[PDB]
Amino acid sequence: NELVQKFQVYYLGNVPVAKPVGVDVINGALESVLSSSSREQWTPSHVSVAPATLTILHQQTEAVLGECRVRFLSFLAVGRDVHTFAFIMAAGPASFCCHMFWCEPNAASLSEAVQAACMLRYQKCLDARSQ
Amino acid sequence: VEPEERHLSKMQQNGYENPTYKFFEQM
Repeated sequence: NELVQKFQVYYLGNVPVAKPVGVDVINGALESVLSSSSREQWTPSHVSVAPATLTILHQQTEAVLGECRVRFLSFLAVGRDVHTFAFIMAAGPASFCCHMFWCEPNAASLSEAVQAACMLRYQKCLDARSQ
Repeated sequence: VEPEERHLSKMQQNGYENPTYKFFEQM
């Protein structure tokens, strides 16, 4: 199944965004969601990074909060505040959705794991299509 | 400056555009 062990983070939720890429887009989404929530409202959760999908699950009860195919993840970033992580999905052909997280001590290891999954997936796809 | 630290600043200033997305996008 997974590539690494799940990440214990807070799921801040998801919001629609106008564009598939940009740190300005993800930081606008982060500011909006942080302004309309408090730390107690935050959903403790973990992110499972598998080869083809990212799955977000409720803290240790492990219900499914979201699932995302790497091929439809258009962009990811760490926010200006180093605890925040976001990725943008193409929910459909012209429809974008931004998923956001609070990470302790920071978002370094989640973002690395997600970036690595993207880079690995791209090579596996190029290689599949060249055979 | 550390490896985690340098990759973080890059993650913050530029983020990362998934090439897997663009691969299937240009098809």
